[PDB]
Amino acid sequence: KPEPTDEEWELIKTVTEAHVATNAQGSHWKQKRKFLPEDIGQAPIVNAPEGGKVDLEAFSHFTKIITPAITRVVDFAKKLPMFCELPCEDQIILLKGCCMEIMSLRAAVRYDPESETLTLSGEMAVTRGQLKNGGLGVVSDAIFDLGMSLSSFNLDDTEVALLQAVLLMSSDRPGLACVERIEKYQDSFLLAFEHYINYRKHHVTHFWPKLLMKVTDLRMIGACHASRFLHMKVECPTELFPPLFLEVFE
Ligand SMILES: CC(C)c1cc(Oc2c(Br)cc(CCC(=O)O)cc2Br)ccc1O
Repeated sequence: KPEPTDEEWELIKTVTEAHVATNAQGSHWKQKRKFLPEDIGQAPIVNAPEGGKVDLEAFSHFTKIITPAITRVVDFAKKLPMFCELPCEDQIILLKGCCMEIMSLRAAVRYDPESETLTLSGEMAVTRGQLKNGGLGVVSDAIFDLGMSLSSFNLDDTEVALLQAVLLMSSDRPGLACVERIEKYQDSFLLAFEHYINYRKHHVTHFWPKLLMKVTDLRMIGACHASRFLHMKVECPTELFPPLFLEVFE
């Protein structure tokens, strides 16, 4: 079980700092978080079918905080030398492809079993129902279940940062030009990640294989969100969609 090489530590230091600098965690979330009033997302008539409707008030609060979150994903990627050297067209495709995947991971690692909330951008704590009714539908359930599941992993900033890099460098996104180059970058991240894991010595058998399953869960959330986005455009007024929100998931 090899630990990271000297070159891998350099990479690790790079991605970790990149993540830390864009994860909005200077003044830790547990203390900074405000709980979205229970009133918001609350259905007035219990017996009216939920169907695929969207709570527009909840939706409004979410699109308000989502833009600065989207920008942090971009800044994260833009702090990686490998990414920066990719053609702009590929950069765009990779960002549109992993944006939700990374934001969902960042929210999932901030799951709180006490209140049963996910803390978004380390500032707004929301419940399963709020995020569900507010527009995500079952994707909210997926993110919360993932959050619950990660709680025992004890993932540090390096491991979260590495997961983000792996998702960022996905050569299977439709339309990519530098497929080979992107895959090579992912392999380098994957390898450095596996070695960091061995170095960490987590007390759990097959931790690496299990971590990889979480990446798969995030890929599913990402794609499922693309679908839920189309529904939002149909259920919500065009005015509640910020230009950045549209540009990234268009
Ligand atoms: C607008 C609709 C409901 C909507 C909501 C939505 O919820 C989130 C998540 Br899962 C994470 C973060 C940031 C986490 C962070 O970076 O700390 C912010 C937000 Br608003 C994601 C996509 C989407 O289309």
